[PDB]
Amino acid sequence: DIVMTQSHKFMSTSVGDRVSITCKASQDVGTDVAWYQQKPGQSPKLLIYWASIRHTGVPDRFTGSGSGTDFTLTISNVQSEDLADYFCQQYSSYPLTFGAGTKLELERADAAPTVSIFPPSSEQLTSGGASVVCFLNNFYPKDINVKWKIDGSERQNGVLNSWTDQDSKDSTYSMSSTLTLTKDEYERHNSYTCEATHKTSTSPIVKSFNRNEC
Amino acid sequence: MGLIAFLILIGVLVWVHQFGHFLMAKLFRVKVEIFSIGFGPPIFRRQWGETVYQIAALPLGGYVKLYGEEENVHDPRAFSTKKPWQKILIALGGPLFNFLFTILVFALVYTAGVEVPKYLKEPVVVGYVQRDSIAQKIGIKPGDKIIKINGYEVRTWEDLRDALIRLSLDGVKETTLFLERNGEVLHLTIKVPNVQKGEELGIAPLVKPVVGGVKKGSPADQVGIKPGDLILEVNGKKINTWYELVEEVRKSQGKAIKLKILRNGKMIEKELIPAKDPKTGTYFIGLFPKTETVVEKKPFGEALASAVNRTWELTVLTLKTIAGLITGKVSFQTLGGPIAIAQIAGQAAQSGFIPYLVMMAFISLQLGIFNLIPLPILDGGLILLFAIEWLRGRPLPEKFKEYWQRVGLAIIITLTIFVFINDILRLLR
Amino acid sequence: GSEVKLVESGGGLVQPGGSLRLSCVTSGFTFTDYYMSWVRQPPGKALEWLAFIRNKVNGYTTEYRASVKGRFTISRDSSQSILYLQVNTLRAEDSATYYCARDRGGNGVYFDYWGQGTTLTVSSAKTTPPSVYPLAPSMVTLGCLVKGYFPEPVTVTWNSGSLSSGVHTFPAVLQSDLYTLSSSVTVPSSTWPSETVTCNVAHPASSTKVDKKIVPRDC
Ligand SMILES: [Zn+2]
Repeated sequence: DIVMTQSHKFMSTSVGDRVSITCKASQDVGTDVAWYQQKPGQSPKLLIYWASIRHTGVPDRFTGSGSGTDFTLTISNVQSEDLADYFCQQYSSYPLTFGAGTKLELERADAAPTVSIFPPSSEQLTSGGASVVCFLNNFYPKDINVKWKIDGSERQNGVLNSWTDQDSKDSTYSMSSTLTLTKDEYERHNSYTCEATHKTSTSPIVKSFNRNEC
Repeated sequence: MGLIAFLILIGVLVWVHQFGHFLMAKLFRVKVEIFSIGFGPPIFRRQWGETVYQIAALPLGGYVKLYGEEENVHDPRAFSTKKPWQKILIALGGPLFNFLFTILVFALVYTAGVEVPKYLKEPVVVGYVQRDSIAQKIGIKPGDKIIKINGYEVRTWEDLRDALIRLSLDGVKETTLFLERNGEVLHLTIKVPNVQKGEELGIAPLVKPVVGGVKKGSPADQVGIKPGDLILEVNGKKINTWYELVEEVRKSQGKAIKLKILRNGKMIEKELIPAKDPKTGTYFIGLFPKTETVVEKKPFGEALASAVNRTWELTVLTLKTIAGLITGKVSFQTLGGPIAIAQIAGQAAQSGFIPYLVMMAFISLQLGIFNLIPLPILDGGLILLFAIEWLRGRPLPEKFKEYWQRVGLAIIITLTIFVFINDILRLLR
Repeated sequence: GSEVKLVESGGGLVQPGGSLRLSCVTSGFTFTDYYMSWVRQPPGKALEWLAFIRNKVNGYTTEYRASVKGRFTISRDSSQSILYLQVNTLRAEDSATYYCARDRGGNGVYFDYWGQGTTLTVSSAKTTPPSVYPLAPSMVTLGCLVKGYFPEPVTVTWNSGSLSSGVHTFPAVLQSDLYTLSSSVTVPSSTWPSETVTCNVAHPASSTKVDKKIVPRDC
């Protein structure tokens, strides 16, 4: 069927600037295209239809343009209430199809993450589990990669990395990584390291602890 | 042919305007010196008494110089010494001459016979409803006859189009629609589409199932479907409208199709494979519908009356467009710059000469309307200046005069550059 | 009159292979005059159109996505402005937020008003309360780890709501039919351990409300 391809999953911008969100159709759909906006926890809301017709009540800042396959949604003078997801939709042929969405990310200066590591608690070791946690707080941009080398050996297995969305107060990101092991495996090694590689530092920031020292 | 057609069109238009100015001026005992056509260095000039005619290089505009326009010259032939009302008449001569020219050429075209599609005059019968459109959504079955919208009572498709464009310009959204079928006037609440930007009501007129052309290299051309032949059925399906043939081809989606063609009195079961064209993954048959047109020739007096009515309607539409633009209803990108004039003139010229003439009439009317707005260094601003002087009884202050002229020159220049870059933007797409 | 309003009901947790009916209550507009649809929005994935139904003048005909034809059924109530959607043979891939929507009257169906949506979770996992473990070692960062619970959601506060600055609550992660979530807080070193810091975790699906004070360890 008809596939709506939004090449960008994320787009960076500042308040007062202009943003161009692109949308590519699998085949010719003419102008039978609509655009929607969805804020976190709220329902989508139609802004433009027929490529260029603004819906009633939509401010003049939202403009649509394009014909054929390379439709574009331009947002002139970006306001703060526009941090949301924007996606296209075609109704030239059935089935109706949507785009994957485009999230608006706010620009700000770079920031190195604050890394903290935590060993398993006595309660969990008593329960038969052993989780080691690494917090990476208040970094920018969101791109980061974490390795759990233990005593020099890779431990790709047992990682459950998780990322938050952009903070609504300082426009930064945070991430938590939990390495879950069995009690037998936790007691067979010494040093635990959460080396963090980020673009703000040519060499990765390293934080580690040894169970033998405690 | 296109560029020279644009050049001659702009030349005859500016010549008509400046000739109206010049004749009105000569009918009031004034001396004209400069008859410059366009701008730039004058390419060539010929002298005849006081009236020195010249033609210049760059034909974008055009202006005329008189004797004693604003100079403190007390000679009777000086334009300044003339009464304000005569000066107002001189100012109005240009647009008035343009309007007269437009009416005359419109009447001449009507008398010579205009070629219009036949469906534009037949009664409004909905021969085909576009799928899941406003007409279908409200419940307009095929074969229903529309008799009224809002509002303008409609009898012809042209009337329906005119009513729709007027309603779109007026910014009406919900419209009463009196539709007739089997003697039932079923009032409906239609939604007026913004026909200015392209969207339509999804109503199609009856079209006969006959082919007027075939693309060379198309599979239909290889099968042997020559243009000008009618088609009876498709795979035995009873079809009485060309749009139904279009629907059958659309639903074929590449399946082998057996067209029962009535080849001028004989039946041929032509076999075709209109597969999914790799250009768009769509059915391809490379056919052309047989458009039907009729030539109309109104009586000379009736043709003149119709031309007057059409001129009034077009003037009303242009005034409404201007009002919408000044209120932000219509974007600034719809303005027609000189390069757009050139491209549309070339399109009309390659289309023919009668379409060239009617487009010349329309653009002349547009120029006449545009030159009437109150604006310094425009054929409308001096009317305001002289009216102010007449009502107050004294001339405008000279420093204020210089300020007015300078700001007018600046605004005209900047708007010309803005429409120029708009023309380049249009050329880009 | 009242403005356009749509309210969905019928969501929740349902075991695989079951059946249920979702409902959409509408108000503020003539119900029989507009197309209705059941476009769905899965978590963190693109929208998937499911079906739509035409108006009264068009015979109330329906159109379906080919993947769900014979499985999903859309319909309207006979005497009320209520839209229904019957769903059977539920699988884990059907877990999503299901949106009811009113469409405009323009050319070709687009959706001019959306409901709040109702969330459906299809799984065989048993509801399980969480286990909360503290993680203890200028500005110092503490946190609480909630592990081994089902289903969502779980709410976390710090110091009964009085500690809100510097709180990062991370989205839950699923593993072996059990979720894991973590929360972090950053306090000045001059404020801990001189004053107590306790995290409170609520899991209404099992009527669980645990308080866990974070005390420092040996390392
Ligand atoms: Zn003039």
